[PDB]
Amino acid sequence: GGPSVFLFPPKPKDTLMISRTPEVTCVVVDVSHEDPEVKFNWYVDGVEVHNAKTKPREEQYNSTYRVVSVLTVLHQDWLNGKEYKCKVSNKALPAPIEKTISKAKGQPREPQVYTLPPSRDELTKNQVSLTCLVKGFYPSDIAVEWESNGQPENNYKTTPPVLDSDGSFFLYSKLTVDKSRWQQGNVFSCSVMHEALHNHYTQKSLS
Amino acid sequence: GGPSVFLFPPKPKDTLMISRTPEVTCVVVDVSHEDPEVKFNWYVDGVEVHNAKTKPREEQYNSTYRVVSVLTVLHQDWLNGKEYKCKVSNKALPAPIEKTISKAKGQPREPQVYTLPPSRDELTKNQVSLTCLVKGFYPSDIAVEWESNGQPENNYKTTPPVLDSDGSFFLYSKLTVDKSRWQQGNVFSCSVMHEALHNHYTQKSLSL
Repeated sequence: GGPSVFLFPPKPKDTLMISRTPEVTCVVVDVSHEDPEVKFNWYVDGVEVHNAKTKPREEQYNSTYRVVSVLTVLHQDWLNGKEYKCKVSNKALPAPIEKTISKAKGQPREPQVYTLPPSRDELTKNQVSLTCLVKGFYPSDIAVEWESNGQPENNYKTTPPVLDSDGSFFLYSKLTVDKSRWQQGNVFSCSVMHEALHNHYTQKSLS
Repeated sequence: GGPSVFLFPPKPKDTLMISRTPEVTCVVVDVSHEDPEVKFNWYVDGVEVHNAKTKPREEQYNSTYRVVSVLTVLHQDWLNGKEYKCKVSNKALPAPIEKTISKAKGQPREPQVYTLPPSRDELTKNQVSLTCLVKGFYPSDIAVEWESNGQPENNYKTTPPVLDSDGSFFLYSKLTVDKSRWQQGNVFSCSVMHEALHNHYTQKSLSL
């Protein structure tokens, strides 16, 4: 039994902001302590490229090693659905393992965002749930946050995007807060970054 | 050179329904075309057992073989945290590879269920979204459905369960329907099956 390879798309946030640096990540696990050297090759649309950085192998913690390589990407390339391929070679393995990823091809569809106040029954408990629904969007690259009066709240969790039946995606973000904060009528807002949005941004306020 | 072994827990839906057949699945990858024969042993709490079925080895794109073995389980056994152990033997490996799994243990915590009507803005569109939130539950095995006046609606989708920050889980289910249906005040209901619930069931109704 050999090693394994994962390939992570850039952070959705990073591709949508000029100032961020969108990167693709080749990740390699189960690396022979005996043979801990690893060859990374990178292909952007079949053409090989050489600007990838390689990260200090951290012990994967049971004689095995975790080896990560990072390629920066061009925003527009990734947006254009450029196909990114990482190839891993090692002494402890038959043919080098190859994985490709890409911004999934198809119709960009702007998401619609809806905010949902707590159930009448949550009012019982000292902490309540404010729900943000985001739906009808394609492709699934996306980023949701929460803030109130300019400031981020971060006691929120957001679900992974989901294939709806009309071929588009949706997900929800839930933000948990003290009953009080809401009873006041503080105004919270759900904010969404996605390509098919104008300026890649929208935000929707709450109650 | 080598093969590998994965062990998958039954489908959450299967354990919670009497009529379904909850199974555990030993999966074996990277199998020598030269030596493609594989011995499966099964242990439910140290005691070996013999009712497992074995699935036609399907080839793989890279020529290698994928071999799967399936054990049915007893709902109550799985619920009680019975430890299930698969042992795989093959010529192409020294000591047989062994994996154990078991229903994740921790405080079973009963879920609370909250239903949420569409946003005032959905009322624009001809179809609207009725949201069922289900949270604070552990373990994550769970099943959510929708029905109205006795009958299932199935134009719904449910999100995968999610680690909340208090170490418990939650998810949401979204049911999509024609504005009208809702404007009438048809009563819809979200129903949830989960162990930590009394009779493993609860349902919560929806709106004016």
